[PDB]
Order: sequence, then structure tokens, then C-alpha cells
Amino acid sequence: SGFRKMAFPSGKVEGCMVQVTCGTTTLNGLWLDDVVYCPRHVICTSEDMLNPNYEDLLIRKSNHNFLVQAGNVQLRVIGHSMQNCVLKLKVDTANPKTPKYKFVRIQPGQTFSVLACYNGSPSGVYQCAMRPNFTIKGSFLNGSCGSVGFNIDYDCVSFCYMHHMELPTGVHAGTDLEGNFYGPFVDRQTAQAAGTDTTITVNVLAWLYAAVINGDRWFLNRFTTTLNDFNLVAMKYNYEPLTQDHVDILGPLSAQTGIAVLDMCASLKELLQNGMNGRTILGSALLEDEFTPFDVVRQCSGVT
Amino acid sequence: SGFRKMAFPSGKVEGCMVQVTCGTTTLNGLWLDDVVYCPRHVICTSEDMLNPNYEDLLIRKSNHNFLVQAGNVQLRVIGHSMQNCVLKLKVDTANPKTPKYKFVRIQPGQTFSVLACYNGSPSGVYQCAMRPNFTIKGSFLNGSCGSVGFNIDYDCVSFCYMHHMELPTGVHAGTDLEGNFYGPFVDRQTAQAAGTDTTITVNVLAWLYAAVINGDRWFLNRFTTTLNDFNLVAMKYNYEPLTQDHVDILGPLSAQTGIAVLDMCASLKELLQNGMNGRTILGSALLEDEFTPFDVVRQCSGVT
Ligand SMILES: O=C(Nc1cncc2ccccc12)[C@@H]1CCNc2ccc(Cl)cc21
Ligand SMILES: O=C(Nc1cncc2ccccc12)[C@@H]1CCNc2ccc(Cl)cc21
Repeated sequence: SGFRKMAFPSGKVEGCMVQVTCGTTTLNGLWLDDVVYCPRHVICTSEDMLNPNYEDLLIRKSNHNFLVQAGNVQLRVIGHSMQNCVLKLKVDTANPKTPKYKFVRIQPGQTFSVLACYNGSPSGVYQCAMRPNFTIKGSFLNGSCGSVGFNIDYDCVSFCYMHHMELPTGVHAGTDLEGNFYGPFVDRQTAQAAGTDTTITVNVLAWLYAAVINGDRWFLNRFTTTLNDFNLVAMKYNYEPLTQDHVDILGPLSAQTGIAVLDMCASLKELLQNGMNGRTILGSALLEDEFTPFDVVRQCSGVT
Repeated sequence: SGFRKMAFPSGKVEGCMVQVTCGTTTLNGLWLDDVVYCPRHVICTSEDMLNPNYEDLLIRKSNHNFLVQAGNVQLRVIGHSMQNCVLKLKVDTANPKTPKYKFVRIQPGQTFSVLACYNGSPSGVYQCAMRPNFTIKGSFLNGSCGSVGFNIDYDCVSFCYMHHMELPTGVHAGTDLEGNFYGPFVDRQTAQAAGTDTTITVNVLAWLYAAVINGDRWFLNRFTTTLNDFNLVAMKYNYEPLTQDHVDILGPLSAQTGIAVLDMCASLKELLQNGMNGRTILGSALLEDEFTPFDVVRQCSGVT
């Protein structure tokens, strides 16, 4: 028992981190097979970021201007291309530590682990979620660009995020490994404000199920509700609307605890309306929404 | 910016995890050089746990009764010894992935990363702290025994914890890598209740400094206090007494923000007395105490 914000073991991804320098900009790259992936803004100076024309800027760059260093050995760059907001640097050597991998574009509400890196070296690993407003609440400093987000299924690493920027609000924006930003963000030093950060209802319910499994049962009440009644309350509290798809996905947690999904919705509805009254759930004084139903089942069953 | 409960990259420790089976009990072991470390309760059946005499039980075990499997290849056991509550299994092969390492015994209030494992395979990584009552609030299921806690300083892994048991309250107890339990716990299936879980004051102040650095400044007030006045309030709220050593350790955070330590104590004192009033600090509705001053400086500077 016990419930923690757990990240995937990062070893498979640490073996892929390299440093990419172009001129005076140094950031991280991801080395898979003979290709190094990195944010295209590695070719920019801070002055270029105001209004960069990446195609024009890239014309003044050759293979030898991209310095790729893995550990402490230099990789030879034999090709470069821009795909959306990422640069793919073809190196002459395949990464011998390349794990089995996929590039996936995740949906908001989905969680992933981030291995924060600086100068191609890992500093830490943490778990976060793609927010409904397509930002992530990460922990990134200058130089962290190119750090990646991923999930692991047994031996396959599904890369889903590459870090590109921090918005003035301290939230983070980035792309999938094809270079497409999550949300409406653009890799430019301009006024970009995040939209409403709504709460991921299905995740909060999964975490309520995790609390029941781990012994925290005080919030269970004698009520039930309907999807429509629950959603009237959820909209008022800037919670995402709950769908039958979400109820279906919560099925295994409902089966394990014997608490019907709509009964858990009524419990959540009362927690929204009455607050916690100074109490905690799984050591938290707020409703946690960065654990998916899959994460709860995984953590409570011990998938390796 | 952004502040997350960050764990160390786990790769160096993943390369050390093996599976140890003795009879019908399977748990995890740590393979460093030619020695595999594991909880001595691997030699027990659940019936033995009621009142085990480990010396007597170990007499009926030979080298060939300890099955050590690294990945999917069997290691040959050429010696075994009991040191306190751990077994050291001498294997004929040194772990080729052994990182630079130390065995350290940590003090309460110190934080570390745990790589939770099942059948010698990593499932996840999370950060936690040695509580003042010598328990840890982990996330461990049956089979997780032998999972380790560690810190990394550049390339050196300081192993500090080996997981042994879960108390009836859902908190966890374990040993340092010399087999000595943290706290008064014994590896026996008996009535062991944890003591008062006090809050690590120095860590809460470090996290208040992290919040100021990351923009959350609403809790800063116009007051100051003294160590004695602050400690009168801290005792009332089951917070550890703050010492001049703690003030000294908070010095770099005080310098970075320009907020004197005793002024931050007055802010904390008001937060204890008045509560949060429905507000949050670094996305939390409670005062977080599992970040040391070293962790705050590390995360805010990007040590790799
Ligand atoms: O955001 C960026 N980098 C960072 C990323 N994460 C956390 C940071 C913390 C502190 C300083 C920088 C950080 C970069 C540089 C600033 N301007 C800018 C504009 C557009 C793009 Cl695509 C990238 C950037
Ligand atoms: O605590 C133990 N294991 C576990 C450890 N962590 C989380 C667990 C969750 C669920 C089931 C077991 C868990 C073991 C078995 C039970 N009794 C026992 C008594 C003494 C000692 Cl030293 C070990 C043990």
C-alpha cells in the first residue's frame, strides 16, 4: 500500500540523451538509431526568438555547425532536416543504447514521465500530465530544452513530449517527437497565454479509487448521482465533463473496490461542494488529477 | 521555473537490480561488485515471520538454495552471510554495471529516491523522506522487498535504504545497506506501531523558499520572529524544533531570495495559525516537507 506520484524508471531514456550546440545555444537532444532529435530553436540567438524565420535561419547552418556530444565523445553529423519544430540530425553512428521505441502524440489528461536534462546530462525524473489547455506543469530551467516526456510499456519507450518553452506564467509548452506543438503554442518569444486549466475529472476519480484501495475511505458517502447531474457540478468547478467512455475506463477500479462509478461521482460532487474540511486524501489536501485510471491500476498491481 | 517532487535518474540503480528466490519467497536484491544484498527475511515462509530465529533458519540454507537471477541469466552463489537484517550473497561474477557507490545511513528529514522493483524488475521511481519517526511513506506492494533508496552525487550512488516491511498503518520500514533498521522496527510479523509523524520544519522552510523563487509570494507577511518564539508555535503543530544549524543550512536560500530565515519562520508561523484559506503554494494545499534545502538549491540550479 501507499500511493506516490511515481515516474517510470528512466534508464532507457538516459542512454539516449545527448548535448546539441549550435553556435552559442546549447540544449538537449534525443539520440535514437542514427538520428538526434532536438528543438529547432537551437539555431536561434535570444534576439532571433522575437520573430524567427526558421527556414531562413537554417539556410546559414551546415552539418558541421551542429555539435552533438554523447557523454564526452563527439558524434559526426552527416545530415540535417527540419520537421515542424524539431531538427533531425543524422549522425554516422547508431545509438548502441537505443531502446525499442515509438513516437506517440498524447491526448490531454494523459500522464507521462519527464527526464529533465541539462547539457545532455540527466538531472531528475518526475511525473506530470498533458493539461486540458495543452501545457504541462513541469520543472524546467534554461538549458532544459530538448528534455523528453515518455511512457514505458515493458521494454518499449513511447516518447510523447519534447520540451521547448516556458510561458510567462511558469507553465511549459512543447512538441510531440514529430515537432508538432501540443496546443496553440509557437516557438517564438511572444505573448502566448495559456487557456483555462481545467481539472481532469476521470483522473481525480481514479485517484479517489486509489485512496479507497489504500484505506482512505472517509469521503465515501451514502449518495449516487447521474452523469448529467454530476457534470452540472463539474462544469461549475472547471472540471472536464465526464463521459460514458470515462466511466468505462474506470470499470476495473470500480470492480476492485465494489464502488459503482456514479457513486464515486457523488462522493466527488460532495467534495467539490463541501471542500475537504481540513482533511487529507492520500496525504493531499487537494483533489489530485495527474494519475490516470491506467496509472492507478499499474501502481496498485506492480507492472514492471 | 516550476517545482516538482523530482527523483534522481534511476538508470545506475536499475543496472543493479536482481531477483533473489529462497524456497518459495521471491524478493529483490542489489548487485554491487560480486555481492548481492537482500532482506534476510527471504529465508522465511509467512509462518516463520511470526517469531523467526534467523540464525537457526539460515543453518538450513546453503549457497544453492539462494537463486539469483539478473535479467534472465542465473548468477552462481559461492558464499552467503548475514549482516544484521540483510543477506550478502557472494556471486562468482562482478556486476559489470556496478556504478561508483557508497553505503550511507541517513538522518530523519533527509530525502532520497526509491526505485520500486518486483521480481528484480523496476516498476517506478519516486522521491520520499526518512520521517522523524523512522518510517517512510512509500508505495510498495508484496514482492517489493529489497527495493532500494538512494541519492546520486554526479556519478556516485549513495545507497541509504533497503525496503523490508509495511506496518499495519500503511507506512514502510527498512534498513540501511548494512542491515540496520531505521528506527525501532524489527523484521518480525508483530505489533509494531509508528511514533508521532512530526513535520520536518527545515524542509517546509526550504519549500517556502522554493515557492518564493518560483513566484508564489502571497504568504509573505510583514512579520519576523525568534527561534524560541517560532519553536513555541512549531511544537504546538507537531513540527520539529528549528535549530541554528537549520538556519545555517537555509542560508543560501535566504541569500537568493533576500528573505531572512526568521522572516520566513514568521510567514510559516502565520500559515500554521491561520491555515491556507483555500489557497495553494506550488500547487499544494498543505505545507510540503519532503524537499531538503539541498534539494531546493539542486532543483532551482539544475545539478546533473
Ligand atoms: O523558453 C525557453 N526556455 C526555457 C524552457 N523551460 C524553462 C525555462 C526556464 C528559464 C528560462 C528559460 C526556459 C526559451 C528561451 C526563452 N524564450 C523562448 C521562446 C520560445 C521558445 Cl520555443 C523557447 C524559448
Ligand atoms: O511487510 C512485508 N512485505 C511488504 C512490504 N511492503 C509492502 C507490502 C504490501 C503488501 C504486502 C506486503 C508488503 C513482509 C510480508 C508481510 N509481513 C512481514 C513482516 C516482517 C517483514 Cl520484515 C516483512 C514482511
